[PDB]
Amino acid sequence: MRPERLTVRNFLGLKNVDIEFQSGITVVEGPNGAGKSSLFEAISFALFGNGIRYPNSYDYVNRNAVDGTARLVFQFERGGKRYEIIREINALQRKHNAKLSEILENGKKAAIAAKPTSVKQEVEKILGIEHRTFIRTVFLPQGEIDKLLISPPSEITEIISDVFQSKETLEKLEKLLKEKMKKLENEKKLKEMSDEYNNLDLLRKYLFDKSNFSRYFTGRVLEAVLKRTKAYLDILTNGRFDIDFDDEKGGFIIKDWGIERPARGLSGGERALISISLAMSLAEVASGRLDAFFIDEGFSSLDTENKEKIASVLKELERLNKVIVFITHDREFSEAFDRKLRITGGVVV
Amino acid sequence: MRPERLTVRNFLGLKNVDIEFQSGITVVEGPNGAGKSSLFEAISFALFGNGIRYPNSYDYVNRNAVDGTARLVFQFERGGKRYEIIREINALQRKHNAKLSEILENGKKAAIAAKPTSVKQEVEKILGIEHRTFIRTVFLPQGEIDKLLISPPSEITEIISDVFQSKETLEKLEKLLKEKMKKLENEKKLKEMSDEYNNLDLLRKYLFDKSNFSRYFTGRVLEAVLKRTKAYLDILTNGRFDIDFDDEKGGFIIKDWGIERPARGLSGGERALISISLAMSLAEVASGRLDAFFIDEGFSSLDTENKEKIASVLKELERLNKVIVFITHDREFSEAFDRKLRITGGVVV
Amino acid sequence: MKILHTSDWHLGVTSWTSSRPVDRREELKKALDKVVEEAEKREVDLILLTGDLLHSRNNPSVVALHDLLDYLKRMMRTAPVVVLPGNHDWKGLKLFGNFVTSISSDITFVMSFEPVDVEAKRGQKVRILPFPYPDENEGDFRFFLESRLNKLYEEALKKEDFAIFMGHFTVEREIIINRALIPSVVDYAALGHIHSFREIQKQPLTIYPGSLIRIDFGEEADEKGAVFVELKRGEPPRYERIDASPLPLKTLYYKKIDTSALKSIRDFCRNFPGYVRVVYEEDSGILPDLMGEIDNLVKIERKSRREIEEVLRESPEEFKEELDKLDYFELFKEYLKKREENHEKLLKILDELLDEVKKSEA
Amino acid sequence: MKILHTSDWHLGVTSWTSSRPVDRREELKKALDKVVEEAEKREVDLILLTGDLLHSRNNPSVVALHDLLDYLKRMMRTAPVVVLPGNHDWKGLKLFGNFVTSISSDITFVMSFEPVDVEAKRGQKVRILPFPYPDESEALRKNEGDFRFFLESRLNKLYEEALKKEDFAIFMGHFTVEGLAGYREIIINRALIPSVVDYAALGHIHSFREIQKQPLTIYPGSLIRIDFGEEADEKGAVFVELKRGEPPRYERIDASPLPLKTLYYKKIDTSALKSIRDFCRNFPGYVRVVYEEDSGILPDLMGEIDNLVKIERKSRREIEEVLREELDKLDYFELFKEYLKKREENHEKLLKILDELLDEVKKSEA
Repeated sequence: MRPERLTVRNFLGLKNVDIEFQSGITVVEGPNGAGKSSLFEAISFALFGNGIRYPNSYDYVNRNAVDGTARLVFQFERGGKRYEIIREINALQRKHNAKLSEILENGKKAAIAAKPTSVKQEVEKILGIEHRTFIRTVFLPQGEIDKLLISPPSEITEIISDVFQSKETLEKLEKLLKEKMKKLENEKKLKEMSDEYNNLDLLRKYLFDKSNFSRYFTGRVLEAVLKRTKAYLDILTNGRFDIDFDDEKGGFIIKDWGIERPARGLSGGERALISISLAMSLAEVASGRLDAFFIDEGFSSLDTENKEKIASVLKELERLNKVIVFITHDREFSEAFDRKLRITGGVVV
Repeated sequence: MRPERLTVRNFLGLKNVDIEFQSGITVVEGPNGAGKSSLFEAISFALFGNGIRYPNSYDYVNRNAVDGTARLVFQFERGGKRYEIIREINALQRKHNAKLSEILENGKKAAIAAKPTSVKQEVEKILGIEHRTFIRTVFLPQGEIDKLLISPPSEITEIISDVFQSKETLEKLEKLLKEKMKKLENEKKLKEMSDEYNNLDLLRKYLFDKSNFSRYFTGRVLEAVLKRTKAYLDILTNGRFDIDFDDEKGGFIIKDWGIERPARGLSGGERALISISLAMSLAEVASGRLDAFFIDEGFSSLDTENKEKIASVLKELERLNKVIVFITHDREFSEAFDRKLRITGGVVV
Repeated sequence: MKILHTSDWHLGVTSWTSSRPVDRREELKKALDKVVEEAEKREVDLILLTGDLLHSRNNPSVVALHDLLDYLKRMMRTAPVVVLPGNHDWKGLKLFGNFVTSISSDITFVMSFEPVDVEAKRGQKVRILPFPYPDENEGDFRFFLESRLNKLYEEALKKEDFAIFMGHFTVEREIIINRALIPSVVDYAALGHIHSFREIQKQPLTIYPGSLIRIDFGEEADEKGAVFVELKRGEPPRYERIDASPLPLKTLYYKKIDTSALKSIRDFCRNFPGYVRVVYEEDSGILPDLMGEIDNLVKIERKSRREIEEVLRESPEEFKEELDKLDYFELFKEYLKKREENHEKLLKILDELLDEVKKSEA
Repeated sequence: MKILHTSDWHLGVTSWTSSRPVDRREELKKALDKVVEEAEKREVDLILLTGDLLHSRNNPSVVALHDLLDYLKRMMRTAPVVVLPGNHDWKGLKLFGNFVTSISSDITFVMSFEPVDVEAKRGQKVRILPFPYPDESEALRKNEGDFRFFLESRLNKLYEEALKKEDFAIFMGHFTVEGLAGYREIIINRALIPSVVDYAALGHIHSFREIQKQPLTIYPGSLIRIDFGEEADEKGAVFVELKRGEPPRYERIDASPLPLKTLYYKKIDTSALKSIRDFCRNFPGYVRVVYEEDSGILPDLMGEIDNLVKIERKSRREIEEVLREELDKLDYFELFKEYLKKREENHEKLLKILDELLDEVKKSEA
């Protein structure tokens, strides 16, 4: 979606921040351990209700404020009609409130959900993105992005696996199906049992085998992700880079001017642009078009001189018009982005 | 002829002059009334013994010297063999001497005549030029030359008449012939008388009729003088001026570059060159080729500025190689001729 | 009758003299060769020449003239050629051409707005309607041009078999001409003076054949070659395009020349048969002598971010548009249903297993 | 067969550019016209062009080229023309001519020492023995030995190829025959020219000159008087006629181009001025006045007299160089005797009586 506004108070890592997302690419930075990582957590908790750091909702209250509630509002366009959501949560009171009021053209908010459980259902119903997927989509951790790029084919099919579906759910379906077969094998009626066993066991085998469904599913990403990755590498690179995928080779084989080339050979800013592009392509082929992205700096030890160069080459992302915000930790990356946002000591300076 | 030397002493207008003629034009000038006009008279006298100014030989003695003789020698080439003549004449003594001694290759003079009457006969026998013609030939008076040029046809035929023959002789032949006829008319024998009358009277008429012979003679002047005049106007004018004569129009037709033009239109130096050329042509058609000429300045009142210009244009006459001497009276004409000869007070300075 | 038409040639044209001079003559001959060879193999009846046949219109090199006359002969060997030289071309080429016209039937230089009646290889009576650059004040010029068209029209109607219009101008100093102004009664309108091929209209069939070699990078995306038109009485005009095969061009665009950029340029130029031009925006050195090293790197420029985006054009297909997002199981639901005779049943037991796991989770 | 031979034209030649520029083109066309017209009326079989057809060999004007090709066509309309261009190398003109040669029978540019076999209007088989200026560079070292030996070698070659003729064999050459007034040039001995040729058409010399009668060698010369150095020349082409049974015969066709006249003066003065004015006013051609002694200051005759192209100053020595007797004396009495001898039946009868009268006047005087 397009995050327009996000007023956070006493949310973990934050005390009182007021952010207004604007067209282009913003970059938030502050003293390590506060504001930067925590700010996004807040946005992902305003939608459904479950962040990504803690399981229990109440744990998301700032340590600096005890017995105090944490309020956070959030406006966001999605489908041509902007919505607004404000949840509050107090550890002491043991009570959590919320409300998904949509903002009308008239300027008056309309009710859609009262309980936090209702706001979750409604939000997930908007653009068919469950919290599980949302966490693995709009938030792109630089470390995992760059890794996906120069990843092997086996580790790649894995990445694609645990982004469209929970590994746990698959294992549970596994065990349940195996249990049903054990039940059948142990036990007119006998013919119906043999029909059920064979049919349930066959489906099992179809879903279970990596060679078939698992193989096809991976294709969608290569046939869909690449399809879209190419377009990104064109609008950002002026038709210079064009990548594809191949098992025979390492995996994501990348071509520069029709000529393939090792991804390690590329400069940092190229690894970044190309990697981020593929990443948004995967994120979007899984969750539809996205109008925003959160990327945090990875600060690989040998990546410092590049930090200033990478900043210049990534600036091309602004051409996509998406709301792209960087969650950098180092000042050198933070500097070369006209639009800056520093968060010191929980507050914004 | 080619006068080489002329030593005059006590000859009228002169006291003691020694002249040595040289190739090209020669100009002699001095105080008016002496040397200039008289010098030439002397040269005419040395040959024949008559001169021009006076009839009686003795009158040619200088006034400044009385009871004294006048001696004059004269060398002159004529026919490839140079001659020398020295006459002396004393008024008091009443005796005149002469001698025509020819100069040999050896350097020794040979006798040809002793008496002045003998030297005259011998000289006239050389180149068949009688004193009568010589006076009207080698001596060209500028006044008469220029006049002959722009002369009418009647006055022209006259000029040609009294240059090839004495008018007096013609008149005398006239009267004698008329007397014979009167004799016959007044008086076998009668038949012989009638035959003589008719025949003598017819010849008479042939001579007399200006209509017939006198006319043909005039033709001789046209056919031959022009013939030679053209050549002179070519060697001196570089083929610029051509002269022909037509009786009806009046004067001598003059053409400049094939285009006729009034002679009055020409500059002084052109009138001079053209006129002198025609003059030498007449003089030579009457007396054969001449290797010398005497011309004296006419000093027409309006001719002064021209005097200096005419001098420059007449200098072309030097190209003929003839011994041409000018007897100028004014200094301006005298100056622009490299070769000068001044005669002051009878002597040469 | 069959007609092979070739646009401007630009013989003896030296490309990129400001950066790295390249003698196109070799390439230009090879393309002409291929074109002429196609004309012979196709046994055309008439050959048309228009536009700038010589590159230099004020001082053609001797060799350039040699080549022109050379190919004029090769051309005539196959079929009668008609040349319409534009006024831009040098004058001794007009007096010359006129002289040859008179001593031959296999060639004809049209150089006046007055029509000429040529005769094709197979004897077809073609009438040429010429409209060259008016040789030897703007409102009267347009009036003058419009009048000539009225003239060409009247003279076009009086045709015998075919009537081909030939023109040297720029379809709407240059001469602008409205398409409507061109005679409609002509069987074909051969134009020239434009490097890039452009089929103006189909009635009457108006074509710019364009050059046979990419003269500059402003036309790296062009197909180069002649056009083989075919006029028949009973049926409408039809025309193919003959590909020249001339060396290709490629522009490499960079944000800034750096160690990576350099390697990219080197790697590309090394495997590229044509000529390369690198363009960049951000200041980048201090650049090494690429031309000195890379012998086929003809030009290095610096387009502004505004200009590099304008010239690039738009390629928005399959972008910024909605993408069919598919979930893992609904794709499973789909893969199974397509790949088995009876799916509905497996589909039903699946949703039941899903319901069972969902419930046993909350 | 009948042949019209023409010598260098100098098309688009501007005369006297240093004093008063005159565009000869008009006049030059009129002469060419008269020449071509005579060629047609005479129904010639072959037309030969040699020498300098274009005035400027490094940069011919467009018009000059236009005129040349114009008359080349008019020429071909009457009979096949063969052009031998000499020492001329502009804009690959030689290249032009070569191209047309190949596409036509009515014209043939010979531009190599190698013989070519043309064919006349009436079908006569003419073999051209060419000898142009030489292409490429011989070099300084080869000219003294290479240059004469090379020329000799060419002639030996043309000879051998001349013997192998069919009907007629015409030699064509662009050079200066040794023994002329001299006006780098190529000197060639007359003996060196092939004797077996039926005619040797030369060029490159403004003034007409019949070198020899065997083989008939001719310089036609220009059609207009290009400068005053040729005011005494007749200008025009030459119409030669070769037959098998009989020896060559040739007329001269008078072009009749404007005439020139040099007026020579000793000094320009009031009379001179009137003379110049009077002459130029009645002279259809161009005039040059030359003088020696200075008459300056001089009036602007050129500004007044529009046909006074040049005013020069030749030394008395030079004016005489460029410009390239006893007289009988007769006495009056002799002329008289002569007259009485032709204008009457019997002369002597009158002379006897006349001598008696002369004797009587002589005696009665001394």
